[PDB]
Amino acid sequence: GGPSVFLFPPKPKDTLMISRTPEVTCVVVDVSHEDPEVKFNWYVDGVEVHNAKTKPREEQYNSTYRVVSVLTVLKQDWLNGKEYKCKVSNKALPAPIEKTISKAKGQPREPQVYTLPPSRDELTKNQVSLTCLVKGFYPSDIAVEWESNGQPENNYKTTPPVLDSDGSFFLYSKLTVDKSRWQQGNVFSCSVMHEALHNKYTQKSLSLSPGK
Amino acid sequence: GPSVFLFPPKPKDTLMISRTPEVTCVVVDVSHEDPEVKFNWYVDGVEVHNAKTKPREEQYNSTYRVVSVLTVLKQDWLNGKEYKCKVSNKALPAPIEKTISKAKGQPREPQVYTLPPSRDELTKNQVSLTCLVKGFYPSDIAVEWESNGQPENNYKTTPPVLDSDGSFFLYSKLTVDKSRWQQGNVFSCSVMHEALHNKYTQKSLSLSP
Repeated sequence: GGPSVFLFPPKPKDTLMISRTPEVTCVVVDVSHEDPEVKFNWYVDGVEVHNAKTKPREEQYNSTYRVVSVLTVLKQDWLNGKEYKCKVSNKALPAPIEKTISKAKGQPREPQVYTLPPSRDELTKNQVSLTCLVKGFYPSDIAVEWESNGQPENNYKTTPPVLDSDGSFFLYSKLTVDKSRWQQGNVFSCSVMHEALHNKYTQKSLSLSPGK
Repeated sequence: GPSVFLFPPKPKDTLMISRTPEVTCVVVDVSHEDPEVKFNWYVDGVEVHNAKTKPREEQYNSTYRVVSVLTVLKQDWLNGKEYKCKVSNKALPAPIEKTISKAKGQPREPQVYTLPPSRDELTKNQVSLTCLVKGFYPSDIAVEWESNGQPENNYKTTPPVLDSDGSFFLYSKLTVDKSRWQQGNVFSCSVMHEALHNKYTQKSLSLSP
């Protein structure tokens, strides 16, 4: 068998928020007791860098060590499609293993962001479903959040990004509210943030203010 | 051994009156040098064998792959029976194992609402009709759109998401020319699921005053 490697993207939000700290995480699992010593080499765009903070060789419950490496990463670099390569070496593995990871290749595409009121059929229930459609973004990396009057709303769910037919991605996120809350016309709002949005953030609202 | 992979039947195949629900056991990483794979299937640990093994297939990097298929009664799956594929090959260590069956627990019936394009999305030359299916369990479901009882082709359905009450939801997006929205054509989200009365419901959607 032998040691194997995994390369982990930064979180989209890290990637797009003005002070957050984007990281790439290269992990080795199955690192033997007999040959426990592991070498990390990091490359940015084929060229070696040296700023990754390696972490205390943690031992596991099945006779195995796992060591993690965390290169800190400049938002511009990521959004610019640098490639990040993890090179792991073990005394007990013929050649060393390589993982490379980057943002997805292609022209970014701007999300359209439409909020949707719940069915006319659905009013009778005592909970309601507030719908946020996001379509035509590229790449699939995004973050969606709901709120009302400058406060988070934590009863929502978003599907994963779905590969549309014109090559782009759409996705829905559903926030569920006690129906009263929608009787009283509390404005609710869908705050999406993506790389190809201007200011990488837009947000849309909804209440039902009908008749006059 | 190497790898082995059990695979459920498609929702649709199990909810529709005369489909053939089958289960699939792909073996991947079989070596040219010794292949000749065996297969022993069991429903609830018993023994029948209405199963016919695909003759061995092909490669891409000098590596084989085998498959087999067992036709299955649409009630046995729905009632819960467990299904095992004992791929019975020497190669490396010993006989491999995989199990599969339906999600256990009480079928809950799909809420189904059609949502109409937003005021805004109307400044485009294609529009999107939404179909929300929520509150169902288990996740095996199937969704289609239609007009004049002829199927709509340009749509995409999200996979099922675990909601906060242990149920699923998914949305389905049908995408039409803004023009067809105008005329007043009716479009049908057509959902199939075991907890549905008749394993089928459908909602109409139109431009209403």
